[PDB]
Amino acid sequence: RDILKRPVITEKSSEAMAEDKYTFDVDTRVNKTQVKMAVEEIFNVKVASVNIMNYKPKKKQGYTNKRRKAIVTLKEGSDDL
Amino acid sequence: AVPKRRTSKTRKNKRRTHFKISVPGMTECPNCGEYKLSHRVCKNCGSYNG
Amino acid sequence: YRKLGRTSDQRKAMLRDLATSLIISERIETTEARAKEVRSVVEKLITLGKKGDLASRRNAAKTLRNVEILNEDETTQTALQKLFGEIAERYTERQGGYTRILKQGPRRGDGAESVIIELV
Amino acid sequence: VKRTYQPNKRKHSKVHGFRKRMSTKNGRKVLARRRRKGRKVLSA
Amino acid sequence: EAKAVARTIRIAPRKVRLVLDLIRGKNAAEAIAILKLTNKASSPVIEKVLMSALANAEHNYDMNTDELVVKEAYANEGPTLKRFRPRAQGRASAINKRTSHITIVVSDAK
RNA sequence: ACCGAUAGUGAACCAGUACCGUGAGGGAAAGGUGAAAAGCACCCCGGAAGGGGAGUGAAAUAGAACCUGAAACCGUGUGCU
RNA sequence: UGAGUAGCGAAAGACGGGUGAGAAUCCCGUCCACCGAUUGACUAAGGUUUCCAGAGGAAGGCUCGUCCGCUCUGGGUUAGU
Repeated sequence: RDILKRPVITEKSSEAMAEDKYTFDVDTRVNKTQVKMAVEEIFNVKVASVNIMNYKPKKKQGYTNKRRKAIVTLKEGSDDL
Repeated sequence: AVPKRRTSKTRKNKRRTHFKISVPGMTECPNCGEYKLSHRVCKNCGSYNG
Repeated sequence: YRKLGRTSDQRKAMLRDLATSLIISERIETTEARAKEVRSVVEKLITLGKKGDLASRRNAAKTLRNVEILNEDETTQTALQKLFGEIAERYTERQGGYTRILKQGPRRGDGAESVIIELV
Repeated sequence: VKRTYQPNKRKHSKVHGFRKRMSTKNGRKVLARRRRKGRKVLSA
Repeated sequence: EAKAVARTIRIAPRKVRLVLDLIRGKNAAEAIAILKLTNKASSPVIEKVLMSALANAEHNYDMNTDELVVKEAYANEGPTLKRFRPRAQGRASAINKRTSHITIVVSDAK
């Protein structure tokens, strides 16, 4: 469903970890069980593992928004976006 | 300890009479052509010829 | 007869370090107050190296420092081996006056007048 | 020496927190005064 | 006569005026050597203002450097920066960082 | 027959906000280029900052630390002493 | 005004290369010196991006600064135990 917001494109994500792991930006109210079902339905893949982590607002006078990025490991299939 | 009276301009300018800066000892270098401190080494060329 | 704003224990180590750095490089920069005292300290180490006796080779080891010079590469002759060797064979006929001081003017940030000391 | 203020995250919310000012009529009159004045922070 | 101004320098005016007396009224060739071999913190800054005034004399106008003399040289006070240093027993003492305005005038006396 | 930026509401500015206190509370300073941005293309000194020309405009001793610019205070030159 | 006066917060540094407009203070190397029931190695409270890389020197750093816990841009925290 509409739980994925933005793919992450960085040296840590794109140059490395991109062999089999894909990083995304998810809603701030979803668990790792809802990210596995959403990825398969949209990308037609089979997910093997899913890690998640939280990020706090950063002062920039005002603060940037908080983020939540998850990393999914697929057993079979490739996104190749 | 503390000053009883403030200092006036007339008195302040007389004390600073000898508070001057010195003019260095400089001469024209035989080979460089620029000015040089006596008994030193020409910065421009590097020759002393003692 | 100078103290150089240091204690007796530091005024001896700094002199041992300045004498060894010169024998290796043959030309160094320092202040004027340090150059006029290191002058007499280095001129006596060459006097010992011109006698050649083993007794003199052991008295020079009390002031010299253990430092290798790879430039020569012939076993990386120690600082003490350079003396009694390359340096002892140059001033054979010269009796005194193995150094020369040169002025350069004050240095920025400190006001101290830099000097150049080298072996003649 | 030891100074008067030693920070403590939990003790600061239990004594001056929002939920403790609402448990008392006098505490509620504190938030009504800060609201009437236009403060950006009400409690804590 | 050509002029050059260096505005809002971070050196105290009293310290800049000490070197301005050594060059006021001298020649444009002997004033550069004096400023160089001197060992004051205001020499490099004052020298860069005199080099831009001699360049203005031959580019905007056309005057040969051989006929250039230091006519006027003075320094004025600029805005100050108010800073505070902590003292003993909870006291504070104000500190001033003063600025200067350097002006140089070269002329050929003709 | 009220005030005109130390005045008038604490606040003509994004003010119950900078800041101060464990807390209940206490609390400021800050308006003005020009009729029109037409906000100095380009050359020169400099690492920059800054400055001297050129140009815009009625005016740049109107160049954003920008209407008018008093006194204290700090400098340079000079007639008499 | 006092006044270019007091002070600049416990302590060992020296030289040779490199960078650059500018080096006693930044980088690399070799000697020397200090702690070692410890100035070493892990972790609660508290702080809340001070962490990493490239690029900067107006202000802050009681001097300097090419450097920084300072400025700009982009990054960094993965648990069935």
